[PDB]
Amino acid sequence: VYRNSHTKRFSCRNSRLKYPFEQIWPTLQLSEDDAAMFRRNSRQFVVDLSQNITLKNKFALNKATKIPHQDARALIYESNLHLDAVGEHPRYLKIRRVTSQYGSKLMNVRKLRLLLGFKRRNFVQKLYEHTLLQQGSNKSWKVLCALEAKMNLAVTRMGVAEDVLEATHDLRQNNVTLNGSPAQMKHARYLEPADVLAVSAVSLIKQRICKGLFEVAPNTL
Amino acid sequence: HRFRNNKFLRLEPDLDPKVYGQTETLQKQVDDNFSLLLAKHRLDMKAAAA
Amino acid sequence: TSVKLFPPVDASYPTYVDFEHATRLLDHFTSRKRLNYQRKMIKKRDKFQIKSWDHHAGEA
Amino acid sequence: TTRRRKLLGSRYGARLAKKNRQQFERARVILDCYSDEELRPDSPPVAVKEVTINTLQTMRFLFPQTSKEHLDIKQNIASYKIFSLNRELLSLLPK
Amino acid sequence: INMDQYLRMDNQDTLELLVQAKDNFLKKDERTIPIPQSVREVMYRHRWDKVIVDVRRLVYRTKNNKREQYTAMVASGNQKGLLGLGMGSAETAQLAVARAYLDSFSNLAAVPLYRGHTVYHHVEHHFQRVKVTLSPRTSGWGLRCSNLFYELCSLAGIRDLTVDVSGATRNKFFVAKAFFDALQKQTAPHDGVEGTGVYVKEVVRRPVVNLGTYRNNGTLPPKEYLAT
Amino acid sequence: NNPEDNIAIRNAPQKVFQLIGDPRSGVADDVTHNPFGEITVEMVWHQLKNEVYWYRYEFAGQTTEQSHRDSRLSDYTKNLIYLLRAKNPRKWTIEALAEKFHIRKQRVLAILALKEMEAHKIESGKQLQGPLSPYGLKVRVEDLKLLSLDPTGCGWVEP
Ligand SMILES: [K+]
Ligand SMILES: [Mg+2]
Repeated sequence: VYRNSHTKRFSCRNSRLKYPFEQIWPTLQLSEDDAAMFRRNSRQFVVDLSQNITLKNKFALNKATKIPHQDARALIYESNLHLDAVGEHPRYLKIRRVTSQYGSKLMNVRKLRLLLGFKRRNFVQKLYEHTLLQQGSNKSWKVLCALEAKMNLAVTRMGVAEDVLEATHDLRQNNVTLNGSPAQMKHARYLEPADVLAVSAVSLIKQRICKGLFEVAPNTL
Repeated sequence: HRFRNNKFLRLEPDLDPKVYGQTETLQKQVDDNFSLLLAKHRLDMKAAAA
Repeated sequence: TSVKLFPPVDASYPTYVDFEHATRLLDHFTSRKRLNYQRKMIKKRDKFQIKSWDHHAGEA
Repeated sequence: TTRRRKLLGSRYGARLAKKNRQQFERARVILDCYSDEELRPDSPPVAVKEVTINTLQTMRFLFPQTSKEHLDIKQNIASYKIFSLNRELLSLLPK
Repeated sequence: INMDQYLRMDNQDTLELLVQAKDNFLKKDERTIPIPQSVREVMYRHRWDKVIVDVRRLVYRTKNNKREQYTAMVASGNQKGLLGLGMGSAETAQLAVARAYLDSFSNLAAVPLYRGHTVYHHVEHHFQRVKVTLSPRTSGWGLRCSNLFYELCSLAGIRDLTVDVSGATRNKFFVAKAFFDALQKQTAPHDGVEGTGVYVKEVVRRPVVNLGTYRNNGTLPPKEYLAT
Repeated sequence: NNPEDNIAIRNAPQKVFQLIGDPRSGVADDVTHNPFGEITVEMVWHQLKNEVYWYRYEFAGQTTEQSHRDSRLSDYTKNLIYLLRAKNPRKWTIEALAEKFHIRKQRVLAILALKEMEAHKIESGKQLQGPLSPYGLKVRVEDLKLLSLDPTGCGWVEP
């Protein structure tokens, strides 16, 4: 599978956006043309107001700062005739059908695979089955906890890797230890609230961070 | 004061960290302070002795 | 060096994730065989027990 | 073809006890190892006398104001540091 | 593109935009937007969502050709405790959907819910040649229902429930109507409480499952029943 | 202990007692809404050069405020916790330190472990070498006094 969909540029696809793709890698450098393509999902033109508005402005118009996590879907992908689509005749407003769920559900499962570092689907399925047996009342939060308990994602949170993909390579090279020794079942285990992570390749990681921030370091000491 | 910009009356500019290194620059600053104190003892001894 | 403290109370990701849509699809492919094995092993966590070594068919 | 030596790990406390026993004993008291009955060591606890800290941020990063409050904090740290150096020097000056 | 202007627009106050948008919407005629003015005012207090239920095509034959007519149903509701169904007919599918969407705002109704996430008790309703059942679940359990009812639950705000529908379900207008009527047959603890002379107190009691479920999972029920 | 300058007091448990009916003839608990909160999401950042959006999920977003302060305590505060524990373990228990600095007990113990490891490195001679040597301070527990902001306004007094 030497496909373009396995590269960062085209990793994520969303059919409900004006530009079908979506950018999720915070360290990817885009060209001028690529940035223009992605920018079409951020700016929209309003007829009556005769202005361009952004996605952030749309949230402010709806008075949305902290909302139930299931309600953000209706804001990102839908439009309203009284706030953001004023002046458009109702005949030309887009309303979804019950037949679009499958595309959305498949897309979200693809996102979980991408965040974990291009994992296989069976990997995600077993992760979901694991949470079904653990104690807890809210199913949604149990899934979130499982993602955080993964070792490679935790290494990314520490701030020593550019992204999850780089963190995974570090584990294969044993650049990070668990409780003083290299981890066992590092790709399959979950971290516990008392685990300790340390860097064993100190020289390598220090060079990585210094080079990354060399240009943003001040010239006066 | 004629030396408006050179407030500290320095003879050489501070080393650039991006070229000589942060550690080298810090050591240079420490050496500069010691030189000023040493130069003060230098002048007094010469004046007293000669 | 880093230390974990407790189950997370907040999290941030560089994208919006719809957990309900993800789990609704995954609820269609669940295996009762795999779940039953996990249930049995939860009751046999202690190796130093007589009841953990009875006669049964299969792995558990 | 790797020249990197194989790494077999060990817990931090395990290595410390073999390198510096005094530091290991001090850490146990600080980390509250004598409160739980199950984990309480048999050896009696040792009293803590001296500790070491890093003050780089508190001196050059955290207190920029010109008020007396910020100046006093920096002066006290500087004065205490000089006392520590002088005590070490006095131990060596005598012939 | 000018990045400085892009940044300025992104981080801006939207009060001016809100005032202009509200004035334009409220000043439109009743032909293009037949929503009553009173409803328009409330539209700025909540966030709304809509979905198409079904579209049907009817054919009428004549001497020479056939006349096609479309009918659609659209459901809309604010995220918490508001839901309405609208029906519209037009010569084209696009027009029928638009008329149904506008008609939904004239049919908004309140939906009673226990704590705003589930139902008060078990409900069984018989709309003509359709049967719908609703079963309450503990908070956070999730939704177990068909795709159509999943969309309807999102609009009303229902978070935990089990729905089962059977019978003649070919016509989706009846299925949606049956679901709407079932929600309106609930009873609340505060209905005429003044005539009881008691204090109706909420209590915490875990629900149970049947004996077979315990046996298959190899688990036990609450100790209050196992006492022997 | 005023809500204006005490975020902790603002983020405090709420005692809920709501009723519907007539207290003289009949009442019932109000169970028409959820006043205990739910999981929320919020957009935090937008990078205009790469078109990247950041979303933050909070378990108790509707009943808490400024939760980001707990994990971003200054280095001065952490050193103060380390010194207080060493000075008097009998009075400065994990419970007392957690209450003093408005953090959890797990965070208090984790901070102590990391500071202890750093101290060993400094004593061993692995950190703060060369020009930065003067910033490694050895402190005797006896020679330590904690000042208080008793006088209104600027000024710290010994007692
Ligand atoms: K796959
Ligand atoms: Mg069925």
